Amino acid sequence: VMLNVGATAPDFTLRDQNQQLVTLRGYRGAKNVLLVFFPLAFTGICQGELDQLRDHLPEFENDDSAALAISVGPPPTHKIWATQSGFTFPLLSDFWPHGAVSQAYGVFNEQAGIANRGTFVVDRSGIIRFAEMKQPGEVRDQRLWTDALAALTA
Amino acid sequence: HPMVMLNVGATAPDFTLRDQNQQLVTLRGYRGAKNVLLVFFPLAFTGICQGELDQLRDHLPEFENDDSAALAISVGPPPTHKIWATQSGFTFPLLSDFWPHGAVSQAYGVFNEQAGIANRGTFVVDRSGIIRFAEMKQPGEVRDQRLWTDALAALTA
Repeated sequence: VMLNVGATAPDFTLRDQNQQLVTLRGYRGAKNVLLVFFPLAFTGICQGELDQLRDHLPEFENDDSAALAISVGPPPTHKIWATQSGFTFPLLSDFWPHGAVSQAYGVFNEQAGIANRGTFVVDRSGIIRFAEMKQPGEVRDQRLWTDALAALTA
Repeated sequence: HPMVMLNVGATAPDFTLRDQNQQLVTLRGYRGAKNVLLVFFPLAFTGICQGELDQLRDHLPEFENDDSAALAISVGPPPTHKIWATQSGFTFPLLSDFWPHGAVSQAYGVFNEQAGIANRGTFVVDRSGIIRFAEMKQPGEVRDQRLWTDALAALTA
């Protein structure tokens, strides 16, 4: 069961693609955080979604906002994918324990062992203000993400 | 799961895993036909693993022939192994010990519980399914492939 708007966003500490520790708590009081769970690196739909994030990165990484992509892949997988795709935003590894953060947000697929396509906006207080989960074959709409982020500044 | 690395004399645990093209590969399928080299590696796209599998690729005829087969195994899913294999020119099977995470690695006693990856374990399984060679190096150490071909050569015919 996916966490809803109004819930406290579970805290986490995860390695990014360069093996550096990134914590959700660190953004508190400073930026609104977009969390983009994705199932697997090197797949077509995931490529398309993170490409859109890359293409509009200034709307997601700025003085008001940050964006974190999260999947069960380990850092080396995310590093190569990021380098080859030109992703400069953090890709975080929910790798070991496998899918623990995804489970805490209620967006883990127990059967396949991957995160579903869940998206959250966490405000400066650590409260979830936006929550979506998409069905297969559909691509998430990035205009919703920027709109939700814009609504939490002005 | 065993508490230590499986050693020579043990039955090699059977497994069925997806290779980089999502095809099922089973250890049992080689029984009575070929000696099987099992190369556990921690992570795709890392320098040491690149070097080790490059060396395997460069000497592939000594590992894939009438007497021998070689399988590389790691916790990565097939799409990860597919891209790595295509870009590295690996034509041998890379198998996904992905979900359940590290289950086969644990059955061989070569799983690193702390990091959640396979250690650099290597086995030779003979035509009867018995382990005849067993080593375990840590993710920061490099293995000697001369030992692999030596062990395979000793089991021919």
